[PDB]
Amino acid sequence: ARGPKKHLKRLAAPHHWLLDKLSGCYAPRPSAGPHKLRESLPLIVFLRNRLKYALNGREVKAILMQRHVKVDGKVRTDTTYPAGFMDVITLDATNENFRLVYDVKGRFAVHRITDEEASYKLGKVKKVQLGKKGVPYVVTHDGRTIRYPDPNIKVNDTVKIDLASGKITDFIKFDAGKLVYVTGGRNLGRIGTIVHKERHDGGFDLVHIKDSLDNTFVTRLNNVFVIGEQGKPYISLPKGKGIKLSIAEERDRRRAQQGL
Amino acid sequence: MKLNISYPVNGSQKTFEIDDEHRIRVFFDKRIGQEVDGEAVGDEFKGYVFKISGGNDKQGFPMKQGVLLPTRIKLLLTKNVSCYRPRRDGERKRKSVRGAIVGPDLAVLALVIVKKGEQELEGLTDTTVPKRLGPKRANNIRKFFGLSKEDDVRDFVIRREVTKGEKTYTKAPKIQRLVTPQRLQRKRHQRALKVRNAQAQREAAAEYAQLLAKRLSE
Amino acid sequence: SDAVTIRTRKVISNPLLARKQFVVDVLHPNRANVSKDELREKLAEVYKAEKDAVSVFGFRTQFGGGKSVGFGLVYNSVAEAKKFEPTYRLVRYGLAEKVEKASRQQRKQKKNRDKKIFGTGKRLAKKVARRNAD
RNA sequence: AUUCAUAAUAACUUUUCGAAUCGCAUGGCCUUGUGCUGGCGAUGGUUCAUUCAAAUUUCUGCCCUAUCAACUUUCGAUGGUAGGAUAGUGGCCUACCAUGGUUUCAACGGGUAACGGGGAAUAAGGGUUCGAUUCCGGAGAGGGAGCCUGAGAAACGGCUACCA
RNA sequence: GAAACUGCGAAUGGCUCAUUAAAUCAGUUAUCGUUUAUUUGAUAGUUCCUUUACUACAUGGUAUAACUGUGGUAAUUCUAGA
Repeated sequence: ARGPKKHLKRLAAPHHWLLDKLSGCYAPRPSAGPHKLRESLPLIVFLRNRLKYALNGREVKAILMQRHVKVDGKVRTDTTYPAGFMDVITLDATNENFRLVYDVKGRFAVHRITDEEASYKLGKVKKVQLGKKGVPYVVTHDGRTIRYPDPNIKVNDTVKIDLASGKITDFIKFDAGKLVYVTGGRNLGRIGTIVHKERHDGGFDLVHIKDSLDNTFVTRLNNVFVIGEQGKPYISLPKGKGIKLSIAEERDRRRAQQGL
Repeated sequence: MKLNISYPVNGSQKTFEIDDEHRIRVFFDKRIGQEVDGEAVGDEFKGYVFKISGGNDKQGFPMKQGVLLPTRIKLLLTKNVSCYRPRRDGERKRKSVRGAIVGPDLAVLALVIVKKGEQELEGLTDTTVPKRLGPKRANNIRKFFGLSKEDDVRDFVIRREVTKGEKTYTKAPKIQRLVTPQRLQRKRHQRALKVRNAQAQREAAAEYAQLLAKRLSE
Repeated sequence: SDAVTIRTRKVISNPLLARKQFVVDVLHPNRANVSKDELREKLAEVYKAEKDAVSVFGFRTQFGGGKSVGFGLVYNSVAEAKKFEPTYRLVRYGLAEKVEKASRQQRKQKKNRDKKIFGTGKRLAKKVARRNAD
């Protein structure tokens, strides 16, 4: 096409933004960044399509010009920034400490955290590599890069890096028993266990998972995201917990929790 | 034709109307940049000598240096070359143009005086036209007033007074390349940060090696 | 003109814009209408503005009438309102002056005309004026 | 899973890079220079990674036609060796060598009033017809070829030649 | 703060569907077969010289527009000299 696309149409946007068919032709086209745009969420969306603190991109960009935001400990003023999973976002003037994570519906759940735990996030490890000068370095799901880690970290693990210094802290491996978040697909948002792994060398290893309800479900390895140990979340969890109700049970909860 | 001559020492420029066939013929067969003594062309110009600079044809098409064969021609063109303003970058374009060479197809021709003759040329030689700017860079000022490395040019600078309707005020340029305590602070920042970060990375690698030593100890 | 049960629903405090944003629900049962400026007055009268930090704009009436619904804002600092809110509402409220600018195609024609003239112009000018003189 | 990552060694380089750049600020300490230090943020820059992409690419899949049964290698058709060229693999191209490759499980050719798909209509089921057109992908900017710029174009509301 | 120089972009978008019959295209792979402006994260003590009478580093140089004014052309997003 003689070049990349600086545009995005509505009805091509991610369905998990809960936008409308209508209100125009075009849509925000997330900028470059750590989070892949289908995997991501814009600032305007978190605000204007999840918070309703504002209406228009005018108001949004005005707010960002006021520098009202940090993101993982840093301001970012692009309306089309690609926010995403396990981000940390904090507001000062309202003193809101958020963290980005899906619903069990796979929708980027509004999970408010405290001032602490807006002091730590996780990074699942994409690759660890013997960088040059013999240096070891390693990168994360959220587009960062660190050197001199703990070497016992290995691929597919996660780590509790701190936030702003960087600075890996104690971390979590991948073996039987651990606790997990799901980051893609039909089981998206779900939470469970390691119960076994179906290693398929050459490609597409899978992981059998079991939620608290002994609902088993098996997923792609790459969508795996360790989050602590079983009965031991290293973070704060939203509502729903990746427990994956039936629509029947959901209905039941609607009509029941409705009333009084 | 008409003749457009400059006296660069004054900054003067002046046009004349030269319709004597015989005096005009003195320039045929010549090219740009050749020198010619205008004594044949006027006792007023006796002793004067001029270097051929340029000319336009009877339809406005110009000449150019090294573009021979005294006629009109289309050439493809680029940036950093006269007779053409490239409009968007990369653009290369064809245009017509007249030859380098003197010929009767030139309503106008333009020169610059090389050497002054005996006479004076009133409108051009008499008037002394001023240069529009002075130096701007500090080193330019330094050469311009014969200043040392130390001489503190700041006061030497030119200023231009300007009246409001009554309120007069001076205006002057803004020195670039000037050394300042800020620039010194900047290099200070840079140097300090460089060696600091180096030693930071050094000790980090040290801790890493320590851990590694324990791993083999175990 | 019997009375008005105006109500303010869905109240949010917005420190990152320094405003209170809510939904106006008017029960104006046998009047006709709404009249935003009257609303402006009652709304500074019930939260606090000194009217002009309050903005209101989606005030459609129910089928049959007697009720209208819109959105309402009350900002902190009328100056802050005057910097954040857009100018068409300020002119609607008389709190600003709508600029008298030219039509789009006139501006465009002008741009396309000036798309030819390299540079200052006034030296294009002294020579087009001389050559035109003769 | 690698001649990977990376390191080290000996040399090479019309020598790449390593900040002569810009805005807010003003601090300290004396050996009192204008000393030496010293914050905030702005833009740039090597490599790596990421992101946005792009390019090639595996497998399966298409309407009619045998009144197209043979096709493919003049001049690369299939493959090998080496080389160039490319961002880069590759007959992509060039050299030498081979004689292979496809085909009734329909090739090759021809037609299509053929851009494909998402889908639309029709309604038992099974199906039939259409789908240029609000999304995705692809091609084109009167027809063709070439090309600079630029990370990215064979651009066309950019250029060059021809044809109309 | 006109104007211009510099920088970026103008290759997106929008329009149409002529071509195109394993070709595009759908789904599905792959790059241990490649490039990647931008965004983001990190990333730079060594740059000199037969190594005492050394070499702007408190920073080194021109070459040009914008500008001047000389002008040209039936005519243009034409442009010449100084």
